[PDB]
Amino acid sequence: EEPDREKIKLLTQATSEDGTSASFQIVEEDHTLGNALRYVIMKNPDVEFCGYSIPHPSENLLNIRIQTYGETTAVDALQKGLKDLMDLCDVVESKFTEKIKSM
Amino acid sequence: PQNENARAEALNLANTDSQYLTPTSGSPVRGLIQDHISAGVWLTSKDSFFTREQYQQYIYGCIRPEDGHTTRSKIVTLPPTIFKPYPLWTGKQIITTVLLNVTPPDMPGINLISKNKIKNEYWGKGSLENEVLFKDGALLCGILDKS
Amino acid sequence: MIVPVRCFSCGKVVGDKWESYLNLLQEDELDEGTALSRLGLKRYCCRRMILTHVDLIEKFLRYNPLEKR
Amino acid sequence: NTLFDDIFQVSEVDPGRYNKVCRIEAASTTQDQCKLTLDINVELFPVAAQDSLTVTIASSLNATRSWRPPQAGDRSLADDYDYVMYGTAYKFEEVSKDLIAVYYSFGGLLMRLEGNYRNLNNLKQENAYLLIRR
Amino acid sequence: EWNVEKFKKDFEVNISSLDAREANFDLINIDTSIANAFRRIMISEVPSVAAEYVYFFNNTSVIQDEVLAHRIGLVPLKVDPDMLTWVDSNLPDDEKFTDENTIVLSLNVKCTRNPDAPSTDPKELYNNAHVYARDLKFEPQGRQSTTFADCPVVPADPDILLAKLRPGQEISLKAHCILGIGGDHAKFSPVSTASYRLLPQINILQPIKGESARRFQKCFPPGVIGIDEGSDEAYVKDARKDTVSREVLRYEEFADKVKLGRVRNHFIFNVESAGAMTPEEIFFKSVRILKNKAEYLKNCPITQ
Ligand SMILES: [Zn+2]
Repeated sequence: EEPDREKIKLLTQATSEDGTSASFQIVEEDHTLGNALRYVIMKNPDVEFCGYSIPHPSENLLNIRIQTYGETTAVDALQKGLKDLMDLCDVVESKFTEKIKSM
Repeated sequence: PQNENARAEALNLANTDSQYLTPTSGSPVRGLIQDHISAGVWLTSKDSFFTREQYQQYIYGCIRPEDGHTTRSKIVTLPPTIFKPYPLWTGKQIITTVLLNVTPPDMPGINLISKNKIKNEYWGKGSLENEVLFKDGALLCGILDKS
Repeated sequence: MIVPVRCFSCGKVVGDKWESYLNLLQEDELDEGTALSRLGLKRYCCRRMILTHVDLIEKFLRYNPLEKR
Repeated sequence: NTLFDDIFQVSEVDPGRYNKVCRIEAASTTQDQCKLTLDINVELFPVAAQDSLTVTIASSLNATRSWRPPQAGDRSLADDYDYVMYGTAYKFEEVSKDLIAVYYSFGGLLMRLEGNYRNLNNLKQENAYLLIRR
Repeated sequence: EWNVEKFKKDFEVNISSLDAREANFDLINIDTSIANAFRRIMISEVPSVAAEYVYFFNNTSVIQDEVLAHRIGLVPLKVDPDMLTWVDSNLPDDEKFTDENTIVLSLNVKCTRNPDAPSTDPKELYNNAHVYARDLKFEPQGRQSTTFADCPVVPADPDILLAKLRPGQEISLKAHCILGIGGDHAKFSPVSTASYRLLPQINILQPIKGESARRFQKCFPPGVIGIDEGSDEAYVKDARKDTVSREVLRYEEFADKVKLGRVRNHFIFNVESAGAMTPEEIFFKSVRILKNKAEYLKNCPITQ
């Protein structure tokens, strides 16, 4: 049982006590998913602040930061955004399939 | 340097932070040079209007609490300067937010009245964009330059 | 030297079009702008790679230390 | 609470090297001394010459917390009015006897009023909503 | 108020043309962050097969060894990915290449003098004076014989000139073709260019009928603006046909009578290919990568 845990990492030096504010650090990412995910987290009506930041371009590290209002922690806003981007790639893949089957 | 006496003098006597003013006349020698100059004449312009997704992205793009840039451990933002049609932040209001976050919270804001290098007639009739104004740490008037 | 395999900017395969290019300018007798458009080069990144190639390998190959001059 | 309200007659709309912001010069229709000089984002709210705007300066909207984007069924004083800004007052100036002129800065979009009676209800507060109908 | 069911009511795809090598199509009403991410993944994250390790046994020609090793890596191979797997780098070179990771190509060319009648053309004058890319023959290792029997490994462009020779000289190499992505090296990029462009918007402001409308035609590509009469005067036929030259913005007749902008959520993808995969199939891989790039973060523990 070896799941990978060096991918996503909660930076505890910038995380609030309640969990309503937290910063993360994904390895091996950049503007690709850093901007596509930031778009979908900001569509949650409880996310007060969201943004990604690449600390240096020469290494593959991606700090994102979610701050909420209340009744949803900043981890629960990350995994709600990751679910709605999984569901957003299903809509693109299934519309683009139906237009190849229609030609 | 190879001992602790010399490390205490490359941090406290010859570091770059204490070398902000040169002793020749007391003039500063450290600042942003070519294209960060020509970007602050567009960012702090009066045409700049950022939306909510964009405004929060330019804050965290430059101010990271994890690397110890903040003073509050929670990035604080401002109300938008336009409410009713569509909420929009001004580009001068980003310079307010970055000074709100990197300055210590117990001290009050800065207060400054200065000038630019750009004359008022390049901006149109009755512009006041030559006058730089900071009131309680808020940029309220004027673009930012080499000056 | 020899023609680059890919374009530097876009990355379309360009190396298979050098000998087809010299047939069009010699045999079919077109100008350079029409022969490049018939080979399929239409972005001006890949257009200036067949256009502007020197092909010095034909000048290097005259010096061969493996056969009687 | 409403600090100021009047109806203005727009006399000049100057683009002046900008694409989104036009300077508005406007005298009032009721009193003869109070003018206006306003920078509005003309993309969101287009203003021609010889218009009739309704300019209201409020102190809040009816010790609040902060700004939060609007949500289900919240009610505010901004619902009636078509263009709301939010800025501070930075300068008070008396032109002459009974010609007090106040200065606003809506994030850099400056404004200058003028008049006499408003000194009861124009303080140099860092919160002053400004709202335009029509 | 955004929702993934509200995204699905307002998302369209119009496929303009599809081909073996290119595909032009529209993505209507999607955000610039998502449309950039599909472009971003097609260039880099989509894997393809290219030669990585080249083993020279002899190179007596004029072209250097590392230059000629570099030219083989840029040759696009007509191999389907998901027929190979990924190489594993934490283990030595005897264990690293299997018949499931690796495609072994080889090249053996010798050049000789030809007896021919006479400044003569050096294909009539020498034997094997031009090494083309089709001379890289595929060597089936292990069980790559019942699984590559349908499709042998051939370069996607078989007339790529790899080297030139003169008699006496020879090239004898052997290359391993491993699977990789375009972010590592550019030779694994499965696409000539994937890119998008926004739909141009040409907003006429005043009616500009008559003789002005004839000179308004010529400021654009020919299918863009059309006329009928003084009524149905000067309208946009195909704004998608327009390239944004801003030719109309420099004639002082028209500089207030038109404004040019974009439709900010109408993207026009032009996905080409290097031959290894069809261009509509390196878009299905690209949207499935971004989905699987998000599952691996969801199905993952949040450390510390
Ligand atoms: Zn090219």
